[PDB]
Amino acid sequence: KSCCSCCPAECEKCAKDCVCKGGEAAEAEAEKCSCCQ
Ligand SMILES: [Cd+2]
Ligand SMILES: [Cd+2]
Ligand SMILES: [Cd+2]
Ligand SMILES: [Cd+2]
Repeated sequence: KSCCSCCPAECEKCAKDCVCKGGEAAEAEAEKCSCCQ
């Protein structure tokens, strides 16, 4: 069970809280996040 579609279900950054409240892309479908890279 995860809390997003850009990180695994064992991410450390997303352990305390989903820190993926970013992404300024309307026509750039990415398969990863910077905050957690
Ligand atoms: Cd994520
Ligand atoms: Cd993460
Ligand atoms: Cd998350
Ligand atoms: Cd992230």
